[PDB]
Amino acid sequence: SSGLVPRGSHMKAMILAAGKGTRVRPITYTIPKPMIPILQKPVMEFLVELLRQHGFNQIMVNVSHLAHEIESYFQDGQRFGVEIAYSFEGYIKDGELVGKALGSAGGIKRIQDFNPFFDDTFVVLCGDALIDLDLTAAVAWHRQKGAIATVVMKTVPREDVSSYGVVVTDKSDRIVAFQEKPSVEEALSNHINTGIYIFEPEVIDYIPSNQEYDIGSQLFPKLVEMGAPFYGLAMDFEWIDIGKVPDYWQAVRGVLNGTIKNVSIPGHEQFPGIYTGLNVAVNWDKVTIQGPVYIGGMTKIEDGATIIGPTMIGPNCHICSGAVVDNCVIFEYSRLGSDVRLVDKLVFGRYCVDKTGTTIDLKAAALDWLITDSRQTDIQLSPLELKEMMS
Amino acid sequence: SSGLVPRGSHMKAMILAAGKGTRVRPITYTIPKPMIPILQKPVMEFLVELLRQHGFNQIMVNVSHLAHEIESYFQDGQRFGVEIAYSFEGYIKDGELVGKALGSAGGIKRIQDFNPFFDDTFVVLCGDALIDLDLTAAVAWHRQKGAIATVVMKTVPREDVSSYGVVVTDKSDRIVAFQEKPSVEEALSNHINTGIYIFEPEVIDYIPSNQEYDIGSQLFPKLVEMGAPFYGLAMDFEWIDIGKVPDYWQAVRGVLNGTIKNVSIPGHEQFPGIYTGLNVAVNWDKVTIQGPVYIGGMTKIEDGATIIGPTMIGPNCHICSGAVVDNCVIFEYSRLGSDVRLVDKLVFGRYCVDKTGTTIDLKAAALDWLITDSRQTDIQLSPLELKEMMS
Amino acid sequence: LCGDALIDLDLTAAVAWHRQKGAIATVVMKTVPREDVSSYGVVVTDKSDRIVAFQEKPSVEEALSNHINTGIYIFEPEVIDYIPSNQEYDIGSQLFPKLVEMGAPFYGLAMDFEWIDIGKVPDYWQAVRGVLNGTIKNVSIPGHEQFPGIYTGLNVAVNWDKVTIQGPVYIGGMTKIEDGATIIGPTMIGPNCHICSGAVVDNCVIFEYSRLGSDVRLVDKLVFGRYCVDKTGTTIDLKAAALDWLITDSRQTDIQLSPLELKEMMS
Repeated sequence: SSGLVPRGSHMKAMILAAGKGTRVRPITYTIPKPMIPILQKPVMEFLVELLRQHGFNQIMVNVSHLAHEIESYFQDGQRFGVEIAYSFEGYIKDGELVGKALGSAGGIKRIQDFNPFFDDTFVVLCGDALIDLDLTAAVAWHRQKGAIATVVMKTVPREDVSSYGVVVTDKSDRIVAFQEKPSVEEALSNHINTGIYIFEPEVIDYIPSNQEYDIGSQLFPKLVEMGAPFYGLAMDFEWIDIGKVPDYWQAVRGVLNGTIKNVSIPGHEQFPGIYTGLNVAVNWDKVTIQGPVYIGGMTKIEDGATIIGPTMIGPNCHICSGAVVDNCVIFEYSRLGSDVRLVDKLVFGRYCVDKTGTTIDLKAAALDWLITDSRQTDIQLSPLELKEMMS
Repeated sequence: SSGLVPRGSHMKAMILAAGKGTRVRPITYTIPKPMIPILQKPVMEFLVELLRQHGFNQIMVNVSHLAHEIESYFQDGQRFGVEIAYSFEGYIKDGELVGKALGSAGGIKRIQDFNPFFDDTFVVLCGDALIDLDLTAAVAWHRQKGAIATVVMKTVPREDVSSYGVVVTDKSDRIVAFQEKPSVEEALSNHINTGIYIFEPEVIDYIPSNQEYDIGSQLFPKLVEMGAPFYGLAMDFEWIDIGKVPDYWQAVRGVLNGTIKNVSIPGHEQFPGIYTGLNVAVNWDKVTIQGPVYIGGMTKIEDGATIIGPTMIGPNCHICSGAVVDNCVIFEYSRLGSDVRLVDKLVFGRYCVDKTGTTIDLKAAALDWLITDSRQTDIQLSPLELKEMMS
Repeated sequence: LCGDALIDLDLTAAVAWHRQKGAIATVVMKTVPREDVSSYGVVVTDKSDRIVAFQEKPSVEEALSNHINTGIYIFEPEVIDYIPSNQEYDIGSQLFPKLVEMGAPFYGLAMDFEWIDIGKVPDYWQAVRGVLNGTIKNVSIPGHEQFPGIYTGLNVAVNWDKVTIQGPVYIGGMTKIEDGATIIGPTMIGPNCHICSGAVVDNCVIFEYSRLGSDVRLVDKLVFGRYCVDKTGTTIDLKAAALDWLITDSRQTDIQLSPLELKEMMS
């Protein structure tokens, strides 16, 4: 036979996918911050398919919170045309698996300290925000300047500078100062850290071993003081940062409207703007469905229902008669009983979140006579009828 | 816009993937009988990619045991170029999700009774055995005879007729009698039911509603008595039936040998017959690795180890010094301590199964000083040293 | 001041020192040897005693001075403005860099004082022994001193003739030390313990409700309920190791037998 190159493509990369996702709770209780499905494709799949588009087919992934959800879906990565390995950040005690995140920078140090893996310029990018940057251009941009670290920057409005870490660059495009969540007047620029860095293997020396260590709050201050070739790139690119739960509610609708352009819509278009799954049990005559609406497969929409888009209704749902769905996001296995009117809501299993962040526990409020898991054979009846059953 | 055909391809199919998998325990405790990875690709992916090869892109899947493992990996099926919907077989009580399988035939009845979905010839096939049949040929075979149901048959040795249901056909290739697990002398033929049926929508009438109902023990006896066009096809095709746990141990090795031909091997070939994952921490000089061997990524093989193929070592493993792996299958996150010799064994998390079916609970035997989960930071020491720590 | 390290600094002195200096923030610093700069954050001050540079856990070559942040700060209510609301924010890694860059009256003081930083479990094992020895001076030892260096709790069932106790040792109340035991100080044995006959405790820290069976020799160990930690950080899970025939909770009425007797009961 032959012992060929292990070089493969030699363009390596790493997605950061170990975060708890506390800002997206209650969704991050059972699904990590990646793997959160935009309609059906997970957020991380967009990033992997983007790194493949740009030759970054040797992918490292660090995981901690809900690791099994990430490693089960991607695995080694044959089906995505890439190679994926996993660095688990934690340790076991009493048979149970405890998550112990090492930080954005510390997780990279564990990988190199385990075995020297990053040997040429590598892209690192948070796996909780889908992007469409032209990588083979930004990576080629810090090559002529010889940067040891490069932050790609998006321009946010003058008011939203208090949500991200601010990046200040001079006329050499060299980073000189940082600003974590400063006010509108306090901020010095309107260029934000998008969590999309391009590092040269040598930067991993400045990160200490056996320590939790963050990129923007520890490593990047470390790099500004020592005067390293720390540079910043910008310009327009699609950036969907799911910060809190309402931001995910906005993103799904945006794909249904078309204000998010590059994202595909599943199913086939049964009617203009109305995408159905497979075997949708619906009687189109006796229902009022107003696009754009996606209805997952094996979903039953009883006669006399009202669904007004942009609305996603996950697979295996049941929309009872006389229900009104107005501009909502419904996840899989949901049962909307008769005489319910959901407007600007996101239903996730047993949780009901509105557009402001308020989270309702449908089970702990006996409201599952109104919104329950569709898999119950007990047709759950209302306190009105609980009265008339005995009283 | 336009209201085009929902016909898409109109060749529909269904994988049966609701079984508990009791014959594959302890593997089926956390992974269903599908989704069981042959190296890295799951068994069900082979079937889906085969139905796509033959135009069956509208796929229905019934699930019950460990449903979330199936529906998380495939979802609607965009990435596999098909459409997939799920029929859940169970019902909830006390907030917990209970699996209530409806049978091989009963699960089909639930789908049609929910909403009429099967409208033209449909292929049904158990999702616990990878196959490579030329579908567009077998489906075209019962078309000229007008069969309402057709069983595809594999020829097993004269001795193994006691493991499957036997199919007896006359000279019209018409099925006349069945035989569930008969002895070598008792069996009338050596043609077995492979769980690969091709049915015409009309057969679903003979299945009763709101009833658990099996295909081979109830529906097929029903079809022989009433004298329906019940026919049988045969001829050579690759059929890997994972019956019990040792059969899965044999299959992984067979792919490593080459006695299973059509299955690919992950990683790239670092050395002839030695496939490594991504970032394998190994010192090839001071180890004795004998192909064929697959080593998942982020696996550490300490100096002085011995791995003799055909052996799979899952990702994120740790082979301590002085360990000897001889013809074994190792799953992800396993730690083989020093002075361990595994020969003809399958290690699955905390379980150690040999080639005969014996299952050892490594945790409940204090043997995790020898084989433990690789994620423990406590280097677990032996009863010899537990003595010398106090005594 | 961080509540994970006992101190004896005279506050009315350091607080009065930056009061006369007009500091908006003041770090109290201990002077460690030239080698220990890699364990704690180093503080660099000018001649005004103003902090000018920081160094988080640097080696001897990186470190410029030998003054470390001991986690004993004295703040003016104006420094709380520099901390953002509804945000996680650290003092030494974020607020103090914030103070050096913005050029605030940020000062650093250095005073001699006992500083016991309980970092990891071995540091607590070392600290308890140090209090028993006297290398930690300001801390008293409880109970009353029965013999020089031998402090007993209340109603300690021990027969002093038939035991080998070498001070300094503290024995919590309601602890029974059977005849023929060996306790070698500095050793703490918490209340309600049971030292079976023929046991040997050598320079260990024992917590409450502990039963040290016969034929045990603990040297440089810390026993806390069901965990056995040595002076290096190694932790043994006594429950998951069937070792409760040797070290168990003293409240067990079932006298736990050894693999020797478990054999000879059946086999």
